[PDB]
Amino acid sequence: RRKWNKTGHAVRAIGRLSSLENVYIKADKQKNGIKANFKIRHNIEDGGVQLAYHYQQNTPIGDGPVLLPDNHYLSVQSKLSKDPNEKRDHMVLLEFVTAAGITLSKGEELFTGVVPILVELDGDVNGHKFSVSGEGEGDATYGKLTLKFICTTGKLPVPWPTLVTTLVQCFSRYPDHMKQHDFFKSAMPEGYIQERTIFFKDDGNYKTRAEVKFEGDTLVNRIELKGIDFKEDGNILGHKLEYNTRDQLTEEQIAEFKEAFSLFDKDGDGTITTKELGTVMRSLGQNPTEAELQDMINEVDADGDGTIDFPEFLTMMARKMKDTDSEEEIREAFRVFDKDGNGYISAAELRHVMTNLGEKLTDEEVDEMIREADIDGDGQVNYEEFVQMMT
Ligand SMILES: [Ca+2]
Ligand SMILES: [Ca+2]
Ligand SMILES: [Ca+2]
Ligand SMILES: [Ca+2]
Repeated sequence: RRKWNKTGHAVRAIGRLSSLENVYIKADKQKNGIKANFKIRHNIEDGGVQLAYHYQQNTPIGDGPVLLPDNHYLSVQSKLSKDPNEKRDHMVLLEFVTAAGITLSKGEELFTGVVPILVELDGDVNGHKFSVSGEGEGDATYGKLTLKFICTTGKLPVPWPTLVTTLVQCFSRYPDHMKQHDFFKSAMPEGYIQERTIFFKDDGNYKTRAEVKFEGDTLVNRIELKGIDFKEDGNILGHKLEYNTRDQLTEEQIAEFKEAFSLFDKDGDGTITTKELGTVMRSLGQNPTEAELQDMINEVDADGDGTIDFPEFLTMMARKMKDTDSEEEIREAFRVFDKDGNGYISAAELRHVMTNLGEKLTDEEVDEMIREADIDGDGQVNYEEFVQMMT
């Protein structure tokens, strides 16, 4: 009955494969560097997302030859926590970062063991000034960082999660077949300039400039930050963003993802191919190209084999649940059922979905599905009811 989940999760899975959530890197030959772009989703404490669109560029500080990558991405897992004995405004951060996106150097040497890190930031957002110091270490063998940041000026005037991207991609793990694409370590020890502009949707933007390089045996990130046009009661200056990661692999949740996974893996081999992804998408009335199938897959394909295997699927859904979708995204999902776009999923509409999905349900079982979802009782599922169902 609560079999909204399987179908909900499959639609949600296609949504993930359809989005662009990683950190995309491209060569910037004119600068002998790289450029990057990506999106960050910040949960709003009471529901919703604050999106932050990043544009990035990096040039080497030295003249030594450096590595210019083919296009690829980094994939980041962050967990933010608090130190229970710390009385200052602070953030504990634990991060894992792995390169992927390409299918199957001398500075790299400096990163084979544990390397100490110092971070220093001065900022100014809407005239509100502040500093942050951070210290910890980096273990590139595993793409790992552990760091503790302190707001050295008192209360931080923006939420800590908005600073995470600004506060050392040289610590990411490149897999063996991609080592030639690691611009970040190749620029070391003398390092690189990293610049960004970061747009918070419906709000202000940050401009950052940082110098990242070895000082002694320590990897140091020194940063200036300027934010303008922030709304005094927006999510940023109003402090309306969640701090807590919310990282809850709830095991009955894993079992829910397995169920969705099986809708796609119809031969039961524990991997999803383009054939299989295509089949599910046509059933739902899309018509992706062979190339789009390869790109969708490549977006979550950690090993580069061209397929989404089961662990890669759990990792992707994990992230899809930790982050909040935008209205546009929840609407697009809704439309997968709302075939005529009137605002209402009718009994007939849900039938057409479930039937085309190969799901063997009766006009009686379909009726039960509506009832489970139909709060207001009109015999249909409207937008809000859909949202409640999907939570
Ligand atoms: Ca399969
Ligand atoms: Ca794979
Ligand atoms: Ca409809
Ligand atoms: Ca209703």
